[PDB]
Amino acid sequence: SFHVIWIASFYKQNLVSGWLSDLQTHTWDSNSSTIVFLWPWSRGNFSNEEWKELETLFRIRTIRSFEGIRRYAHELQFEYPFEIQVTGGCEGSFLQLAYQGSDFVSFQNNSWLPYPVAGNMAKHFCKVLNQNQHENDITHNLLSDTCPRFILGLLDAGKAHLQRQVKPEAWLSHGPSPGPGHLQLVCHVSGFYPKPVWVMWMRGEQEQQGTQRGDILPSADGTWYLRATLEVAAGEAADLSCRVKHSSLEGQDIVLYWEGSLV
Amino acid sequence: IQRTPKIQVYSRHPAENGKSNFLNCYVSGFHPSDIEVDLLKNGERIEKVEHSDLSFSKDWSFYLLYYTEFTPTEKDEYACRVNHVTLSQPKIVKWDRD
Ligand SMILES: CCCCCCCC/C=C\CCCCCCCCCCCCCC(=O)N[C@@H](COP(=O)(O)OCC[N+](C)(C)C)[C@@H](O)/C=C\CCCCCCCCCCCCC
Repeated sequence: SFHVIWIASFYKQNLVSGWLSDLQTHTWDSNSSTIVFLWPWSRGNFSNEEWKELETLFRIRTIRSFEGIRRYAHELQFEYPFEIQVTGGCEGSFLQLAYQGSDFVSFQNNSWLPYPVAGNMAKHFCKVLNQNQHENDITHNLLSDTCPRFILGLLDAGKAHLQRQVKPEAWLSHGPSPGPGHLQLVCHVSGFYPKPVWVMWMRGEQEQQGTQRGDILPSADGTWYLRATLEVAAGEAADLSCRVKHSSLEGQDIVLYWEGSLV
Repeated sequence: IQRTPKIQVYSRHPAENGKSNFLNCYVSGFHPSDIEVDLLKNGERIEKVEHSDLSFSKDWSFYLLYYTEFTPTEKDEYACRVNHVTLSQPKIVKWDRD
């Protein structure tokens, strides 16, 4: 899936960026008002001249959208400060808008529809958003025609980067908040790509089901990080190991052992 | 509805004194997007810190990665300090290392 997000904060700050899921591929420069390509392959198979076309509606619609929101704020009952977020793309296509961090309106086929729970405010917003049917037809074609064609070229162009395999490294430490009489064993796993990973504390071949995996967290170099912790009684921390499995290791698990100066 | 930031601090590589490394502070699940995040060395603010472009998750809450290159010594303590409208006072999360 590819999508574009828009973050607009009113008190007048504006951010537009494009994404392959977690991976940022495009940014919008306000000062130049240009589309910045974050990777060589971010251009996909879109000709250099076809890229200035896309920039045009991005030109006009980004600042017509930003401008449009503030004149209507009164009748729409938007009260300062507030934030609008938009996400749109394809996988199937979608375009959704939030007001103050909650679902507000969305684009379905050919028109903007209000979320029922969002109330009459969202209804009044849709009226404005739907006042020109042609502008809605352009939105439709961007999502069901332009976005699907783009994402194919993007994935092909980036295939090398996207299917690369980067091996994890791991290490053990003491965790900060064990209960009385207990230890917290921490197994850190870092530098892996792509995201799916397996990590467990073990006693020999027995997985320790007390193993608590944290969130998978990003690194600036585009790889991932994870902490897995185990609470154990201090008497029972012998013979424990942390075992890491990842696509990139081709069956050769990383295995680290709780001991040495750790005990 | 306002959402308070989750704050997670980690290094790119195992800590080894005298070896260059990257300290990370991942702040997520917050709303509104206005936020202030500092990386601290011995309670003092670290001057050159980078961050990712602001983004948001499916549930519309925002997230940012802050990071800097650093070389730890045995005497140094690092932390991430976060201020947000949801917070009575700046919240400080230490980098835990042995
Ligand atoms: C970093 C970029 C990367 C790009 C990569 C591209 C490759 C893939 C391409 C596409 C993938 C899908 C992207 C989805 C984009 C969807 C576009 C959204 C349509 C915006 C509707 C404009 C309405 C307008 O522009 N609305 C103007 C109307 O001005 P007007 O005077 O034309 O109205 C008169 C109409 N009549 C002629 C009938 C009288 C404004 O006054 C209204 C309402 C304002 C509220 C608009 C804000 C909400 C818009 C939500 C989107 C905003 C940002 C989206 C871009 C990020």
